[PDB]
Amino acid sequence: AVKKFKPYTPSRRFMTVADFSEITKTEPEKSLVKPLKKTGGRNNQGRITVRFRGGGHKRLYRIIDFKRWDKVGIPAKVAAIEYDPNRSARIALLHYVDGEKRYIIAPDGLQVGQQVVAGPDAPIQVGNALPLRFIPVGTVVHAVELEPKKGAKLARAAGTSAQIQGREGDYVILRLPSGELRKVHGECYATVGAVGNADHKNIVLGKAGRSRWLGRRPHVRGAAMNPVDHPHGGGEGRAPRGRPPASPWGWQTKGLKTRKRRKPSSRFIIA
Amino acid sequence: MKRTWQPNRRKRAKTHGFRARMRTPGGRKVLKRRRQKGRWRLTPAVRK
RNA sequence: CGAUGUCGGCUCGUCGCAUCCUGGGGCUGAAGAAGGUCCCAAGGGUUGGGCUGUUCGCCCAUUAAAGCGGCACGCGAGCUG
RNA sequence: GAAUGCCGGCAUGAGUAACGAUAAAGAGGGUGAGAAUCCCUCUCGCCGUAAGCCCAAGGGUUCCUACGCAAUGGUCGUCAGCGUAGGGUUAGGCGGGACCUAAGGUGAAGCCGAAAGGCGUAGCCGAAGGGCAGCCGGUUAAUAUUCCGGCCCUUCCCGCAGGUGCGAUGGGGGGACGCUCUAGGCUAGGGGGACCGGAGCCAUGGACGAGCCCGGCCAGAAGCGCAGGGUGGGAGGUAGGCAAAUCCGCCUCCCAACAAGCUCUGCGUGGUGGGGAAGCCCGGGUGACAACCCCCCGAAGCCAGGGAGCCAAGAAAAGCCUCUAAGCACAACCUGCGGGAACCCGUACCGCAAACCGACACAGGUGGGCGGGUGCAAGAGCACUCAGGCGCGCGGGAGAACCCUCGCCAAGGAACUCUGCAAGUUGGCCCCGUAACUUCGGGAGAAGGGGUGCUCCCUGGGGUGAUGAGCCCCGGGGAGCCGCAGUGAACAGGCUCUGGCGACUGUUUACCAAAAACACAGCUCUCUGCGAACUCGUAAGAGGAGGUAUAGGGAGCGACGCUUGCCCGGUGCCGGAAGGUCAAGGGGAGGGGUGCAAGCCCCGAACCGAAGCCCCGGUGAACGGCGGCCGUAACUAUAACGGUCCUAAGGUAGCGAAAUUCCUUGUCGGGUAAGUUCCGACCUGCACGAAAAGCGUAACGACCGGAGCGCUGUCUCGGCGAGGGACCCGGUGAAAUUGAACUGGCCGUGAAGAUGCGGCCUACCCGUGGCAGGACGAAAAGACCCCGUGGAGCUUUACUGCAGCC
RNA sequence: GAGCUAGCCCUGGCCAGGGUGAAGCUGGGGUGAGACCCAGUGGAGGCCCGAACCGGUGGGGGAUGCAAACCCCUCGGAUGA
RNA sequence: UGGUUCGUGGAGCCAUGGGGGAAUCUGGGCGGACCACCGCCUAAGGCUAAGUACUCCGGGUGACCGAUAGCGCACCAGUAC
RNA sequence: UAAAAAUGUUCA
RNA sequence: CGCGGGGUGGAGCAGCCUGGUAGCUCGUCGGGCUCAUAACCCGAAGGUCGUCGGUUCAAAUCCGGCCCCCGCAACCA
RNA sequence: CCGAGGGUAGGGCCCGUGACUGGGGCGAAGUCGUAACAAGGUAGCUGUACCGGAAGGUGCGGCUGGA
RNA sequence: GUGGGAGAGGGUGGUGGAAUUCCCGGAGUAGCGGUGAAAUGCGCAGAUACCGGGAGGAACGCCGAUGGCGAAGGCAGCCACCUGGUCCACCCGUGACGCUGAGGCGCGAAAGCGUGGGGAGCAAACCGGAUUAGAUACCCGGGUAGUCCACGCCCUAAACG
Ligand SMILES: NC[C@@H]1O[C@H](O[C@H]2[C@@H](O)[C@H](O[C@@H]3[C@@H](O)[C@H](N)C[C@H](N)[C@H]3O[C@H]3O[C@H](CO)[C@@H](O)[C@H](O)[C@H]3N)O[C@@H]2CO)[C@H](N)[C@@H](O)[C@@H]1O
Ligand SMILES: [Mg+2]
Ligand SMILES: [Mg+2]
Ligand SMILES: [Mg+2]
Ligand SMILES: [Mg+2]
Ligand SMILES: [Mg+2]
Ligand SMILES: [Mg+2]
Ligand SMILES: [Mg+2]
Ligand SMILES: [Mg+2]
Ligand SMILES: [Mg+2]
Ligand SMILES: [Mg+2]
Ligand SMILES: [Mg+2]
Ligand SMILES: [Mg+2]
Ligand SMILES: [Mg+2]
Ligand SMILES: [Mg+2]
Ligand SMILES: [Mg+2]
Ligand SMILES: [Mg+2]
Ligand SMILES: [Mg+2]
Ligand SMILES: [Mg+2]
Ligand SMILES: [Mg+2]
Ligand SMILES: [Mg+2]
Ligand SMILES: [Mg+2]
Ligand SMILES: [Mg+2]
Ligand SMILES: [Mg+2]
Ligand SMILES: [Mg+2]
Ligand SMILES: [Mg+2]
Ligand SMILES: [Mg+2]
Ligand SMILES: [Mg+2]
Ligand SMILES: [Mg+2]
Ligand SMILES: [Mg+2]
Ligand SMILES: [Mg+2]
Ligand SMILES: [Mg+2]
Ligand SMILES: [Mg+2]
Ligand SMILES: [Mg+2]
Ligand SMILES: [Mg+2]
Ligand SMILES: [Mg+2]
Ligand SMILES: [Mg+2]
Ligand SMILES: [Mg+2]
Ligand SMILES: [Mg+2]
Ligand SMILES: [Mg+2]
Ligand SMILES: [Mg+2]
Ligand SMILES: [Mg+2]
Ligand SMILES: [Mg+2]
Ligand SMILES: [Mg+2]
Ligand SMILES: [Mg+2]
Ligand SMILES: [Mg+2]
Ligand SMILES: [Mg+2]
Ligand SMILES: [Mg+2]
Ligand SMILES: [Mg+2]
Ligand SMILES: [Mg+2]
Ligand SMILES: [Mg+2]
Ligand SMILES: [Mg+2]
Ligand SMILES: [Mg+2]
Ligand SMILES: [Mg+2]
Ligand SMILES: [Mg+2]
Ligand SMILES: [Mg+2]
Ligand SMILES: [Mg+2]
Ligand SMILES: [Mg+2]
Ligand SMILES: [Mg+2]
Ligand SMILES: [Mg+2]
Ligand SMILES: [Mg+2]
Ligand SMILES: [Mg+2]
Ligand SMILES: [Mg+2]
Ligand SMILES: [Mg+2]
Ligand SMILES: [Mg+2]
Ligand SMILES: [Mg+2]
Ligand SMILES: [Mg+2]
Ligand SMILES: [Mg+2]
Ligand SMILES: [Mg+2]
Ligand SMILES: [Mg+2]
Ligand SMILES: [Mg+2]
Ligand SMILES: [Mg+2]
Ligand SMILES: [Mg+2]
Ligand SMILES: [Mg+2]
Ligand SMILES: [Mg+2]
Ligand SMILES: [Mg+2]
Ligand SMILES: [Mg+2]
Ligand SMILES: [Mg+2]
Ligand SMILES: [Mg+2]
Ligand SMILES: [Mg+2]
Ligand SMILES: [Mg+2]
Ligand SMILES: [Mg+2]
Ligand SMILES: [Mg+2]
Ligand SMILES: [Mg+2]
Ligand SMILES: [Mg+2]
Ligand SMILES: [Mg+2]
Ligand SMILES: [Mg+2]
Ligand SMILES: [Mg+2]
Ligand SMILES: [Mg+2]
Ligand SMILES: [Mg+2]
Ligand SMILES: [Mg+2]
Ligand SMILES: [Mg+2]
Ligand SMILES: [Mg+2]
Ligand SMILES: [Mg+2]
Ligand SMILES: [Mg+2]
Ligand SMILES: [Mg+2]
Ligand SMILES: [Mg+2]
Ligand SMILES: [Mg+2]
Ligand SMILES: [Mg+2]
Ligand SMILES: [Mg+2]
Ligand SMILES: [Mg+2]
Ligand SMILES: [Mg+2]
Ligand SMILES: [Mg+2]
Ligand SMILES: [Mg+2]
Ligand SMILES: [Mg+2]
Ligand SMILES: [Mg+2]
Ligand SMILES: [Mg+2]
Ligand SMILES: [Mg+2]
Ligand SMILES: [Mg+2]
Ligand SMILES: [Mg+2]
Ligand SMILES: [Mg+2]
Ligand SMILES: [Mg+2]
Ligand SMILES: [Mg+2]
Ligand SMILES: [Mg+2]
Ligand SMILES: [Mg+2]
Ligand SMILES: [Mg+2]
Ligand SMILES: [Mg+2]
Ligand SMILES: [Mg+2]
Ligand SMILES: [Mg+2]
Ligand SMILES: [Mg+2]
Ligand SMILES: [Mg+2]
Ligand SMILES: [Mg+2]
Ligand SMILES: [Mg+2]
Ligand SMILES: [Mg+2]
Ligand SMILES: [Mg+2]
Ligand SMILES: [Mg+2]
Ligand SMILES: [Mg+2]
Ligand SMILES: [Mg+2]
Ligand SMILES: [Mg+2]
Ligand SMILES: [Mg+2]
Ligand SMILES: [Mg+2]
Ligand SMILES: [Mg+2]
Ligand SMILES: [Mg+2]
Ligand SMILES: [Mg+2]
Ligand SMILES: [Mg+2]
Ligand SMILES: [Mg+2]
Ligand SMILES: [Mg+2]
Ligand SMILES: [Mg+2]
Ligand SMILES: [Mg+2]
Ligand SMILES: [Mg+2]
Ligand SMILES: [Mg+2]
Ligand SMILES: [Mg+2]
Ligand SMILES: [Mg+2]
Ligand SMILES: [Mg+2]
Ligand SMILES: [Mg+2]
Ligand SMILES: [Mg+2]
Ligand SMILES: [Mg+2]
Ligand SMILES: [Mg+2]
Ligand SMILES: [Mg+2]
Ligand SMILES: [Mg+2]
Ligand SMILES: [Mg+2]
Ligand SMILES: [Mg+2]
Ligand SMILES: [Mg+2]
Ligand SMILES: [Mg+2]
Ligand SMILES: [Mg+2]
Ligand SMILES: [Mg+2]
Ligand SMILES: [Mg+2]
Ligand SMILES: [Mg+2]
Ligand SMILES: [Mg+2]
Ligand SMILES: [Mg+2]
Ligand SMILES: [Mg+2]
Ligand SMILES: [Mg+2]
Ligand SMILES: [Mg+2]
Ligand SMILES: [Mg+2]
Repeated sequence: AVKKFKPYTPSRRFMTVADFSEITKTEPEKSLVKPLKKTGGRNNQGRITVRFRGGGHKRLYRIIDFKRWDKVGIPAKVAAIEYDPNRSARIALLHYVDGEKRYIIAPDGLQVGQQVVAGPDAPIQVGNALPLRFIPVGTVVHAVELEPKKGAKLARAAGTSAQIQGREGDYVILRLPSGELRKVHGECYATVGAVGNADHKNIVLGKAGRSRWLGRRPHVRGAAMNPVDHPHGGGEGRAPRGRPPASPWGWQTKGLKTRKRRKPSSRFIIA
Repeated sequence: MKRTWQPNRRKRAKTHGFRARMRTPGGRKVLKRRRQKGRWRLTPAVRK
């Protein structure tokens, strides 16, 4: 829905915030081996290796189950649906019947008190996670593994989803949320349905700060940076790049295709 | 106004310490000049 | 050039005469009153504003008149900047 | 003798500048060889969210005491943070270590690197974080929750008695936690009292007066009250806690639930211990066997992991409970009571400062805690002031110019000036009352006003009490009094109209620039399918991300509104399994050197040969680019229309002498007495123009421009006055500079602006206060300019490489 | 050499008192149900005044300084990038 | 690619990252491309004094200094600062 | 579902 | 002052570089189609190549001198 | 105490005027095309939308006031 | 009220095939395309034509009618769910409870606007090819908004019988 705010202060007239209904009932995270200390600094060993990171709300990590194929066929009651500050998406707290509880990325429509389960056995309904090969062609699914047994790595952003286009051999073919068209192993597991909280794309940070809250430091164009600093830098007072667009490292930044030509992954893709 | 030297005894031993020098191969190679030169202090004097 | 700090303003001036004013004077196509031109004469005077950083100008209101130049385009170990 | 040479010494300026914040001093006693400067006393002024107390860091004996003053003290010194000597820092419960983990460091394994070395698992190290047992008084010249007195705790080991399956570095629980706003009880703290306890006091007209003055506490186990925090009990099953568990987690069900009980803190009380003014008499006595009570205010602290709302969603490990495993149940833990045992390190003193950082007893810098009273609405603000600490280490006089800091000014009133720069007016609270414009929030504290003291009477609410007196806390209504004046002192905006640029809060050139610059939400392009792209690294590895296209990186543009046109010829990037070209390599026609030869050697043509370039197309919020000349309408003018040339296409919308207009103070219009600035227009726009965005835009702005009103020394035009210097006396006593000097004017001459040459004219010798024209005055071997086949940083379709990528 | 300065990481601390008055609630009105409009309560805010504190805007002093960036007056922000 | 005087040069020899890859003396390497004679020597394991270098230390000389010289230190200097 | 085709001064 | 571009029928442009030959489009003139006008069709005329010389046998063309045209530059203190 | 009016300040209604600018009416024989009235030589008109010297053109839907 | 009937009335979810375009695979050649005629364009880097396989969007042929429903705008594959209006018979029930309707409220083709998505075909603007004295038109080859969906606006029309 996104809340809006009355213009009683600018920066806060364009501001909007998440609809927080779908969550409630649980906001304190499930301590039980669920949070971890989350280490959190911009660079690597010494040097900053991603410009413009830092500051921004102290934040805790929810370890979430990304490969549901452990507790196979074990069913599980969804306890609630909460907020995870390490993702755009919502995560739901489920309780399996083992007693064992795990976090999982919470697809659209998933409502508290649902039974839900993983395996091939499983029925094609939201929140249930099957090996793609067992999933009915042209249904929407999410949190797809890529190479099987290597976990979920596709479709996990707020309101994204891959759809199936049909099989061919051991591989099924999915349109990823980018639109690309990847042959994917049927043995890859994937929980059905769209990731929801898709009103995300709709929110407006509004002020300079807010951004900071998420620890995104201010950013500076190449211009206004001296020539030593950057391609675009220099010139007596505001000047049209210079020809042509470049990263402060030297590479064309409009257009110049980047992936490895000779990569093996090529020949599974098509889009 | 806040000047350059702002003493801190922990920072002094940690930085120009002895165990401090001996780590780095450059630091060992300090002691050498120092000791060969006949300094009375191979290390900044700062007590606890 | 092992440096004589540059425009304009302000302060303080001083000197020249090819005198703007006042004082003399000869012509006049000088009736009178006004003027025109030239000669002698700086002794002393030679205003206040609007515009522009301006010197310079162009305006407003006056005035006997509202002179023109030199002094490292006088004057920053006096000020401004 | 010369190198702005090197070292040392000593001169000059100079008995000059200055003696480090304009908080301030005076006198009488002492001590002494001598003291405005040391000791004492009485006045006076200054600080008091302090220039006052308590810590932390740093310093490191500076602390105390006895002797001293040569030098250190910008003067003096009989003083000292100074010299000499001697004393002085006492803990099982405070802080740190024989406890824990954070970032990070190290690092058995393991991986990597010519070497030196670099990563890195477990582990260990690592703290103003978690954990953990002391409160109050007394003593010393100097130490103490460290000695002592009282009251109260903590662990270990051992012994005795009574209870229980005890038992791990392993399992689970717990520790455990954001921001903002608040509930109720207390406590710290504070204000009163006609009460209690006290030496004294009526002093100058009056008052023995419920008068004045001073003080009416602190700690304290068990037990008990009063506030709260934590908390459902069951019985079965169990595919989870890498199940070893009756523990946790899951289900299923007799009970119970804006509770009760158990339990843990806070506060009150408490056996009892301790403290106990003013004043007066020499730190001690006395004030005493002191009094040690009642009411009111009341926290930013305590009960606290309490509650509510919000999103950007908020440490870890140990101690601490609990569960079982090996093992052991003569073990062993658990609960009482006893005895014993309890180490190492810091305890001085300075601590917003003369004992720390600034070479100096440097008007600078320095984290945490307490920070009293009264009044001004409140408050850590302001004025005075407790306690407590200060008068800042050179003084005494004189009162000129001039300088600083400050007060007042007739008439005018920005006439000053680059600019009202500076200063002034305004200025708190309460109540009226407020426009265009607007994204409806704003613009507003718009503007423009009125009130603002004290006295008496009447009257409305609340908190504490008991609904009733006090005690505070918010009011409303009448009359009256005094002044030039009532936030009568101090701290508290000048206002408006209209342009430019940037939306806005924010950021920046530490030491000349805070802005129209950077950033900013938002907009678009582009890359990246995830051992992602990209970055760092020789690599291992790490960041990206314990993320995954509603995700990440790069680029530009910059809220929002309305929009963002045409050309891909060229450069770039994207797409083209045909072609041309192309390097090794394949291939070997054919040639050559040698040997008597088998042979061994050389070169070597077609042809087959990648990327790259060529070629073909695509692509502008990719780099970029978006013309000329001549003619034409029934007045003249102009040119809807036409002709022709060139281009890849030839600037559209919207702006326009504009932060862009040279000619230009373009030409009209407005404002003014007068306006090269400003505002509004026109528009041969020398050189606007659409995301290096275009045109607008409410609100914002220590931004830049124009105009009013109000008020003023800014000015006409100056004047008077205050203090701090300047001057005089005493004390201490520098500096740059300096070829030597017995260092006048003019007219000249001279390397072309002479004190030093010529002629002439003036001119007794020496200082003090002033002024600054000259000594081409000082200062920096000119920053500008040129030169040096001098040097750097930067750029690119300069050359040659290299990393990287193909 | 990051014991100054710039950034980031872990862990603590600090921000008097005022002034506006968002959403949510609660009540009343409205409608077929609504949207919605009124009061009261409520404390939102890179909100406002204003210390502390963080800055350093304009002017004056200072310029062998108290100081190798200081002092006076004035001024920006001050629950937030 | 390096080494040697050898900076591709007629460039061998000695090393050796990459590719191919023998034989044991009718076996192999060299004598500066390359063959033919004629000679030299024996690869792909290792050790080995002496003559050579330096002098922190001791000794002896000095057409060496004699305290702004001689070592930075003739002196409690690699100190004070 | 039809080919290429503009124009005609004023007043009666 | 500098550097470089251009004056060619009435209008706009070609022709000059490697001298002999001036071409395209429009206009203009005659003639057609129509009833007329345009349009269209058939025909033709029209140029001192800015100018003053000199090179050549020959110059729009190659060479210097001016006259107008148009652009670029004019900087540092 | 009211109190005519005067002064200060900020509003609202109206009239006149203003460089410049928008479109309109009207004025015998100016210029450019000819959109419309006969399938007016692309049937016409229409609401909207963009574009163009100009009538106008085209897209989308509609009418018939055409076939 | 009772009992029956016809209908593209509306909203929602699901679904079927034809055709167009593109991708892949196969086969096969030199032209395809388009027009009044041409050219632009496309194609021997292997197009057009034919076969197979896949994606995607929009619209729904035959029935379909001079038909039906709706208050209007408007409504046409098929299925199901939710839901409006309407006609008939039986003459049973209430007792004039009625008609109209300034305001108000609601709906309202197309184009257009906002936020997301989607994009096969078509197609304002725009480019090119022609046609013409000029063509910023008509015809041709391309082509972006838009056309489509959700939600929120606009709310006009020869919204005409
Ligand atoms: N009044 C009519 C409206 O205005 C215009 O009409 C005005 C003009 O267009 C029109 O001008 C015409 C012109 O159209 C036509 N082709 C040629 C004619 N000579 C002109 O005539 C006009 O000008 C001349 C003087 O030159 C006058 O004498 C004459 O009266 C006048 N009508 O004359 C009108 C002025 O009188 C619109 N064209 C018309 O469509 C519109 O409805
Ligand atoms: Mg490191
Ligand atoms: Mg930026
Ligand atoms: Mg710059
Ligand atoms: Mg570049
Ligand atoms: Mg560069
Ligand atoms: Mg520029
Ligand atoms: Mg550039
Ligand atoms: Mg320390
Ligand atoms: Mg010079
Ligand atoms: Mg000199
Ligand atoms: Mg004369
Ligand atoms: Mg001026
Ligand atoms: Mg003069
Ligand atoms: Mg001068
Ligand atoms: Mg000066
Ligand atoms: Mg001078
Ligand atoms: Mg001078
Ligand atoms: Mg000499
Ligand atoms: Mg000197
Ligand atoms: Mg000397
Ligand atoms: Mg002197
Ligand atoms: Mg003097
Ligand atoms: Mg003096
Ligand atoms: Mg005072
Ligand atoms: Mg005395
Ligand atoms: Mg005082
Ligand atoms: Mg210490
Ligand atoms: Mg002492
Ligand atoms: Mg003594
Ligand atoms: Mg002494
Ligand atoms: Mg002394
Ligand atoms: Mg001493
Ligand atoms: Mg540890
Ligand atoms: Mg390491
Ligand atoms: Mg600790
Ligand atoms: Mg602690
Ligand atoms: Mg003490
Ligand atoms: Mg004790
Ligand atoms: Mg057992
Ligand atoms: Mg047990
Ligand atoms: Mg544990
Ligand atoms: Mg409370
Ligand atoms: Mg207490
Ligand atoms: Mg009291
Ligand atoms: Mg009393
Ligand atoms: Mg009494
Ligand atoms: Mg008396
Ligand atoms: Mg107490
Ligand atoms: Mg209780
Ligand atoms: Mg239970
Ligand atoms: Mg086990
Ligand atoms: Mg007590
Ligand atoms: Mg006593
Ligand atoms: Mg020990
Ligand atoms: Mg102590
Ligand atoms: Mg102490
Ligand atoms: Mg302090
Ligand atoms: Mg002092
Ligand atoms: Mg100090
Ligand atoms: Mg000091
Ligand atoms: Mg401070
Ligand atoms: Mg106070
Ligand atoms: Mg106050
Ligand atoms: Mg104060
Ligand atoms: Mg002093
Ligand atoms: Mg005056
Ligand atoms: Mg007066
Ligand atoms: Mg003036
Ligand atoms: Mg003036
Ligand atoms: Mg107004
Ligand atoms: Mg305004
Ligand atoms: Mg205003
Ligand atoms: Mg700004
Ligand atoms: Mg702000
Ligand atoms: Mg600066
Ligand atoms: Mg500044
Ligand atoms: Mg600023
Ligand atoms: Mg900047
Ligand atoms: Mg925008
Ligand atoms: Mg990670
Ligand atoms: Mg993105
Ligand atoms: Mg991006
Ligand atoms: Mg910009
Ligand atoms: Mg192009
Ligand atoms: Mg290109
Ligand atoms: Mg191209
Ligand atoms: Mg290519
Ligand atoms: Mg070859
Ligand atoms: Mg190739
Ligand atoms: Mg034309
Ligand atoms: Mg203009
Ligand atoms: Mg002008
Ligand atoms: Mg311009
Ligand atoms: Mg004018
Ligand atoms: Mg203007
Ligand atoms: Mg521009
Ligand atoms: Mg553009
Ligand atoms: Mg641009
Ligand atoms: Mg801009
Ligand atoms: Mg603009
Ligand atoms: Mg600001
Ligand atoms: Mg500003
Ligand atoms: Mg004085
Ligand atoms: Mg003296
Ligand atoms: Mg001379
Ligand atoms: Mg002489
Ligand atoms: Mg002389
Ligand atoms: Mg003198
Ligand atoms: Mg002088
Ligand atoms: Mg002087
Ligand atoms: Mg000089
Ligand atoms: Mg020089
Ligand atoms: Mg230079
Ligand atoms: Mg050079
Ligand atoms: Mg730092
Ligand atoms: Mg209601
Ligand atoms: Mg409300
Ligand atoms: Mg604020
Ligand atoms: Mg503020
Ligand atoms: Mg302020
Ligand atoms: Mg202040
Ligand atoms: Mg700063
Ligand atoms: Mg100054
Ligand atoms: Mg000065
Ligand atoms: Mg301030
Ligand atoms: Mg070599
Ligand atoms: Mg080899
Ligand atoms: Mg040999
Ligand atoms: Mg040989
Ligand atoms: Mg040999
Ligand atoms: Mg050997
Ligand atoms: Mg001797
Ligand atoms: Mg020596
Ligand atoms: Mg001697
Ligand atoms: Mg020496
Ligand atoms: Mg005509
Ligand atoms: Mg006619
Ligand atoms: Mg007529
Ligand atoms: Mg020509
Ligand atoms: Mg011509
Ligand atoms: Mg000829
Ligand atoms: Mg003819
Ligand atoms: Mg210049
Ligand atoms: Mg009255
Ligand atoms: Mg006419
Ligand atoms: Mg038509
Ligand atoms: Mg027509
Ligand atoms: Mg027609
Ligand atoms: Mg018709
Ligand atoms: Mg239309
Ligand atoms: Mg138009
Ligand atoms: Mg068109
Ligand atoms: Mg139509
Ligand atoms: Mg094919
Ligand atoms: Mg029905
Ligand atoms: Mg529509
Ligand atoms: Mg539009
Ligand atoms: Mg749309
Ligand atoms: Mg088409
Ligand atoms: Mg025609
Ligand atoms: Mg078309
Ligand atoms: Mg509509
Ligand atoms: Mg009809």
